[PDB]
This record gives sequence, C-alpha cells and structure tokens, in this order.
Amino acid sequence: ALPLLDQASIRSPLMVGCNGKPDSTPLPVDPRSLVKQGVNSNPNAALQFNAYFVDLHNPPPPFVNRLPPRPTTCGQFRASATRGRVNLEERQFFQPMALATSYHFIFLQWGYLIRPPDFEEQVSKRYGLYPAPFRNPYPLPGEDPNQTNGGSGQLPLGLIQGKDDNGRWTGLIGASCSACHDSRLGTASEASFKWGLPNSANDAGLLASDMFRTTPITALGNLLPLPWSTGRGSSDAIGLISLLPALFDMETLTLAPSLLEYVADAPHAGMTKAPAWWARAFKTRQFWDGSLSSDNVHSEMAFGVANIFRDANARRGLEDEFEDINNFLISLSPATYPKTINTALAEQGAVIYHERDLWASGANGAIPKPAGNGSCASCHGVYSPRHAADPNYLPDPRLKGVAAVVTPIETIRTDPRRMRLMADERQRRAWNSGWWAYNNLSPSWTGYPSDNIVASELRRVPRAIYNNGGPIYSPLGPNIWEEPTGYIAPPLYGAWATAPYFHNGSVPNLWGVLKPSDRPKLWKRPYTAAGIGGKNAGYDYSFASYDWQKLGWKYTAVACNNSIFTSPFLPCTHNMATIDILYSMWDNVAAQYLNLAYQSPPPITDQQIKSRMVYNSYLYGNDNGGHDFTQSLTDSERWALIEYIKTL
Ligand code: HEC
Ligand code: HEC
Repeated sequence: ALPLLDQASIRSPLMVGCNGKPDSTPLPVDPRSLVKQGVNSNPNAALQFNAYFVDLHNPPPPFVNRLPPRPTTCGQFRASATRGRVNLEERQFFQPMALATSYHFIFLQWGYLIRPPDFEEQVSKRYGLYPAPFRNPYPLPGEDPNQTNGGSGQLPLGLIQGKDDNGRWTGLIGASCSACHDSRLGTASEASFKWGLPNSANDAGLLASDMFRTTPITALGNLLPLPWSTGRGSSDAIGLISLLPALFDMETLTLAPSLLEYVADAPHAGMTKAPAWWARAFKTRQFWDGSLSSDNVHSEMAFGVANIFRDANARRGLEDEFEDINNFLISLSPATYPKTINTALAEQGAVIYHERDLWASGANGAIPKPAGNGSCASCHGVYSPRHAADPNYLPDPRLKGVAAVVTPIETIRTDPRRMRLMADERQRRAWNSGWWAYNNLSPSWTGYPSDNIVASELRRVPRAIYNNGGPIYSPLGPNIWEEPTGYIAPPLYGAWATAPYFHNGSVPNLWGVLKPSDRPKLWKRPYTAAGIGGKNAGYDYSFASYDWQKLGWKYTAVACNNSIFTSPFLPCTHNMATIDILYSMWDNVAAQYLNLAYQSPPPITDQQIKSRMVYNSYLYGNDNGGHDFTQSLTDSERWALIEYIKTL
C-alpha cells in the first residue's frame, strides 16, 4: 500500500518526467493544466479545486491562437529554463536606479566619509540582500564594463548591472527580480543557494531612498517607478499593477500618461511578500489572490514593462525572454530540509494533514467551512502518494501537490488589504481590454494600435467609457484579472524554509500558523553586527537564527508603544506611522507624470531603520490574524504536522 511520505529532490513534474531522459523526449503533462472545469469528478472528495488554469496558448473559443507554442520536448524545455536562468542573472529588466559610480560611492548616502573595507558586505546587510552565488559584476570608476566583462566589482544577489536589450553591459545599477524572490537560508558555508526562496529580509524602501539621493541617471528626469516598503521582507511591489494604466497605454505599452484609466483612490493593497518561485510548478494561478492563469507571463513582465527607458516595441518584445524565465521557474524544486526528521512522527502528521477535520466536533463554528473534508489538504493540496491515488481525496494522481484553491476571505480572514487591489470593476476592465489580458488573442483584434501619444489619447476616452460600463471599445482578452474573493492556499513544498508566513510575512514560524494564540504582534529576528562605521546591522540568515523546532525565524517578541522616546519606535497604530512608512513611490510617480503635486522619497533615517528591522503587525496591511481554524488542533497534532511539513 502506497507511502504517506514523499520526500523529493526533484519535485517539479516536468523535471520529474524528464529526469535522465533524452532531449527528444515528449514533455510530461503539466499537471496545473489539468485543473479545468470538470476536474472535480467526485463532488464529495476531500479536496475541491476552484482556481482553474486558463490555457492562453490554445485558448477557449472564440479566442484565436497567436502565441508561439510552448516547449513540446524535454530538450526544448531545458534549453528554455537555461535561458530563463541566464536572463535572471544577467539581464537588466527592472528600472535602473543609479550610475555604477554612484553605487560604488553609496556609503556616502549611509553617512560614511570613506569606503569601508567591508563595503560589499554592508550593502547586503543594509538592504537585506545576500552574496550572490554567481558573478554579478559592476564597473569600478574608470572601467568600461564592455571591455572588462561587466567590470571587476561584484554586486549582491538582488542588485544587477546586467545587459541592456542590445546585449551590452549597462553601467547602471537597479534591483533584480531576486531582491524579492530569492534569499539564502544558512550562510554559504552552511547551504548551497537554491532559486525561488522568497526574500524575508529585503528593505526595498531603504534602497530606493538611498539611490534617490545619488546623481540622477537622467539630470532633469522624473521620479523612477520603483517599489517602496514599510520595512523588510515585503513591499508595495503589487502596487505596480494599479500604477500601470496611469503611465502606459494598456494596449500598446506606449509611455503615455493619462488620468482616464487610473482610479487614483483605489485603496493601497498593503505590503506583500514574494511567493516562492520554487513551487511555481504546482500553482494554477499567479499572485496571492490567484487573479491570473499561470499560463500567462505578462504579469511576470510587469517590472520589465515598467522600465522608463524602453519603447512600446521593446516592452512587448520582452515576452520571449519571459516565457524562458517562466520555464526556468516551473523547472525549480524547493531545497530539501537539512536536519533530522522523525519518520514516524511525520507519518502521524501526514495523516492529520490529509484527514483531520479542523471543524470536527463543532469546532470553528464561526468560520465558514469550504466544501471538502476540513483538512489542510482540502485547501492546500494532496501530497501523500497514498491519498493522491484515492478518489475520496483527489480525482487524479497527477494532481498531487497542485495548489488550486483560492479560499474565500470570510474563511481565511487574514489581512484583507491585499485582496482589494483590483476589487474595482473599472480597474479589471482596463486590464481585461488590453495587452495585459492578451487581447491580441481576441478574434476582433487586428494588430497593435499605433504607438503614438496623440492616438493613445484618442483611445483613452472610449476605453474609460467601457471601463465604466459603456460599449466595448478595445477587444477583451482571455487573461482576465479575476474578481478577488480571497487568497490562494499556497504549496507547502519548501515551506519549511520560507518563514515568515502569510501574504504579508507576518507570522514568524509554522507553529504560529498552527496556533494563532502564539503569534507575536511585533517580533524581531536576530541581527548581524554593524559594519565598519557602526551602522548596517542586517538580519542574520545563518542556521543559528532559524528555529528548527517550530520551523521559522527565532524571534524576540516586542511590545508596541506610541511613546516617541521608545527605540525602536514601534507604534500600536498605523496612525503614528512615520514618513518612511507612509511613503508610496508609485503614488508620487503617478502624480508627477500626471502633472500633479508630488512628494520625493524621504531620506530614511537611522532611527527609522531601527523600526524597519522589527516586524510590526499594527501597520496597515500587516495584521497577523486569520487562518484561525488551526486553533482546534492539539499541540500533539501541531508537532506531528510540523514534522510532516519537514518532509515536503
Ligand atoms: C519586490 C520589489 C519584487 C521584485 C523586484 C519582483 N517581484 Fe515578483 N512578486 C513580488 C510579490 C510581493 C509578489 C506577490 C504579489 C502579490 O501581492 O500577489 C510577486 C509575484 C510574482 C510571481 C507570481 C508568484 C506566485 O503567485 O507564485 C512571479 C512569477 C513573479 N513575481 C516574477 C517576477 C519576475 C520574473 C521579476 C523580475 C522581472 C519579479 N517578479 C520582480 C515581489 C517582487
Ligand atoms: C482552507 C480553508 C485552508 C485550510 C483548512 C488550511 N489552510 Fe493554510 N492557508 C490557506 C490560505 C488561503 C493561506 C494563505 C493565507 C495568506 O493570506 O497568506 C494559507 C497559509 C498557510 C501557511 C503559510 C504559507 C505561506 O506563507 O506561503 C502554512 C504554513 C499553512 N497554510 C499550513 C496549513 C496546515 C499545516 C493546515 C492544516 C492544519 C492548513 N494550513 C489548513 C488555506 C487553508
């Protein structure tokens, strides 16, 4: 009789299927693509999927196929995934922030007078980044990076110089996808790097603030569209989506700002933490709200499109590179747990995971219960091969580990600010009717509208009319931003490693997810020592800072206090928020491109840095409540479930 545990180095199903197989081998089925209407052939099964995959390559009628085919063989996929990884390491997609020489001297902006000899480490510490596992070069003053293979300086993982769309080293530094999407757990002596472990430590606001005070890349230029944060390990990255229609023609990606499609009063979505790329292969949808099909890469393209230096053709023309990025992400598997596991305890956990009804014996009466068996599995997915072969649990064994449930907010009840991001029909319609929704697949679509500002102004008006309930103007595409209803229950493969948890990174360990009463409202992880100069302590990421029992960061609880003399200053209310917490780069970028009053990024002070280094659940969007149906568990059930998660 099949195993309960399923520990695997190779998790990604295409990589499982291609392992040791020649290039010409027909690619394995992507199980995410099986999650379509009809999948739930047993309506009484423990798990009922509700977030369906949408195939944009061969779209439902009346849409037409206009995308190059996805890979059809193991060799095609592997070559694509290699190109994806090279793109992540060397291509400058994300908006450049600073000249290489300004970055070389950025200790000036930290308040140092001369370069400390630990400069390269202090960069990592200050900004919550890591020593990169690849050569990540930038040119020292005087060096021409196109004669010196990028330069002899090295950047941390998370920053990039890279190569522009003409294949040349740019001489400019910005963030990379890895600033948010990647991190090290364990020093490089303790652990190899694996892609797709979301960053718990990055401070996006502090990098933006520092960079803003360097020599402008463009002398008179506008503020840059770049993300901010209230602290570390989450950011307003997703705020970009709301910003997009303010700056860019939504059909052509021409930079042509307009008032007509920007809802300037959509509520701020809060901070979100990056989901884990290394389980992309199990997720039918993108984004914390499950809003888009995982077949789509236009969402993955946002930061490359939002770069102010590209023209409409170049922005749209990033698509091939992003399909290769996407294939690298689907090729990923999570790191395997590096410590000891009690196999028998993990098997008790496996059972609890798949079978224990959290609403059993009248528990959690006040939390609406979804269709299914009330177990972890009824939302997150079925992991156990034994349960995967049982139609009381899963209708198809190929669906093992698939996360395709968006849990309604009335049940999940975690911080709701993020689920309001595209709540307004007007916003979704702007998206639905253009390039973002792949409206080139409409049967009514001819060609891209003209790439010119006058014509872009012409089209804005009937677009806004459609957005507000009027006649169709631009055709609709199949890559619809779904109306939000809740949050995706994400894959727990790899979750051992990815603390802190929930979409806002508010809960520092798995125990806390499992026991709401033990979640600290404010919590501080172990820091590194300050560097030479006495500043830039960072978050320590060595194994000693991780909690191998409760599965998460070691932390010290801290009390909120509105007294101004306290340090770190950690208010009990979002109302006492300081200027660095309230700032929105996206808001001011929009204001400035729309010829409205705008506020430039505040210089973030060292006292504010002290507060950004502690997680505060009281800030807007930062609540640590929710997923409370785990309170019905016993502590014995919780330890078993933790041991089981170690095996995922
Ligand atoms: C922080 C400033 C980020 C940078 C730079 C990039 N990404 Fe990101 N990404 C980020 C967050 C917080 C989220 C979740 C947003 C939300 O609230 O829903 C994402 C989401 C993705 C995803 C989908 C992941 C999933 O749902 O499993 C992908 C595939 C992704 N981002 C890709 C990506 C690429 C390719 C980037 C560089 C061009 C990139 N992102 C930059 C945070 C940030
Ligand atoms: C549906 C009703 C669910 C049940 C039952 C369980 N989980 Fe859950 N989980 C769910 C959602 C929708 C989310 C995302 C919440 C958010 O806003 O972020 C979660 C989150 C977790 C997490 C954190 C995952 C991450 O941060 O990437 C863990 C570790 C987790 N869930 C584990 C878990 C276990 C062990 C359960 C059975 C006891 C369990 N969950 C039940 C949806 C639901």
